[PDB]
Amino acid sequence: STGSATTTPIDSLDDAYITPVQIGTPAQTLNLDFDTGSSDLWVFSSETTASEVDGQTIYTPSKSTTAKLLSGATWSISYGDGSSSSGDVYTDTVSVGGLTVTGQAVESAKKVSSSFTEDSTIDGLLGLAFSTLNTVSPTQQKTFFDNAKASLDSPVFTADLGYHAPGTYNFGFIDTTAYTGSITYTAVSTKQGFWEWTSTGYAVGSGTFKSTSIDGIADTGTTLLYLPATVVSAYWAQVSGAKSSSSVGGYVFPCSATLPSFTFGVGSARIVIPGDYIDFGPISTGSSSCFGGIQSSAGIGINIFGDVALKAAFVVFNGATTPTLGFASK
Ligand SMILES: COc1ccnc(NN)n1
Repeated sequence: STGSATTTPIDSLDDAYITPVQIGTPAQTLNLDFDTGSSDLWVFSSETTASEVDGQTIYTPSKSTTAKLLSGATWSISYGDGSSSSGDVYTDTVSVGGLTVTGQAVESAKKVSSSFTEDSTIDGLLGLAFSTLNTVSPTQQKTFFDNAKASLDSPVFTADLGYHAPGTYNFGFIDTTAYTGSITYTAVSTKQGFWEWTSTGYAVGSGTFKSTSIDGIADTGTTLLYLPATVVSAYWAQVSGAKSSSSVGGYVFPCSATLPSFTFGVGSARIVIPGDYIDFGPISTGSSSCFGGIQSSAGIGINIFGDVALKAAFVVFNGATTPTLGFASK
């Protein structure tokens, strides 16, 4: 089997992407944030505290003839941006782009933090990291991909995120028309539960490539590219007037600037992020200070190849017995 679904930016600056997901019988379609940095499929629901729902589409398990309470199971998750959610668990039929999994754990939110309530465009998350990170207790549950894997034509999924435009998540096949050149594959460590890999270096604009190992994660659920402070300083030094602002929370730059590209290495291959991809717009409406798309990871503990980086590539998440990542230009 295969599946293919379009993913659409939630807003004008690609803060996140939403993909329609069919849950239950008859189908209830929710728009979920596919997140290769986490491993829970959770949804706003008829159980979510009413004051914490503001415009989201909810899953109502009592209206699904295939829903079953997973007795005793609870979940609770916190994300790198400080947001969180928690609740109980049903199993139900879940379909993405024509690919169907029966008995998928659908984690129903009883509580969500304010940032979720305040974002009416995201109805939940669909985790695509390794199932070792799934938070369901006392019986850990498998991700949608883990459940689908054995049925897929090939045990892979691909992320093809658009810049200010829709893109595609495919399951079970590589679309050889979706990229240019060749796909360069690179080793993955699953020891932290992430799609963790080592970039071979970087360049700023037309500058020379610096060969240096940068361990980080391929994370579709993170908006920005978070890299070591040395790398980030080297980038923003090429933008007149750019500076790190503690009050704003990162590097800002004059909105009048033209940003240089940023290149990252994948083995001997190179992925070029155009400068425009690094612009996240005025820090507040009407400001002439703009919030940068490359930020320091120093306070995180891990480097994160988020959407800024991934949207410059066609990315293969190869879930074979020994997982690997592939990157191609497009
Ligand atoms: C994409 O993250 C952020 C954070 C803060 N400000 C902005 N854009 N003005 N983007």
